[PDB]
Amino acid sequence: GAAGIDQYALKEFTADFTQFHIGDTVPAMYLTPEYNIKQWQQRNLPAPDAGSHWTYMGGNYVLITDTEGKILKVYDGEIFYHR
Repeated sequence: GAAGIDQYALKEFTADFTQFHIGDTVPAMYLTPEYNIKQWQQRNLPAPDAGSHWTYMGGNYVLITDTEGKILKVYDGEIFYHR
């Protein structure tokens, strides 16, 4: 198996009474920097796309473009406790 981060890599979920997939868009409620985890290097998480940030959604970390908020990537929250 993998023993890294791919084990926490989803493809899709529901939060906020909204279903999403790789390539959905978030609402503007999560474009705000109030959820922007710039603090991703002191984590197992991968480096963001070149115009996006990691966002704590409903117990999952989504990557959203600051210029669209396409759901570039999604990981589960459990990657936060991983070592």
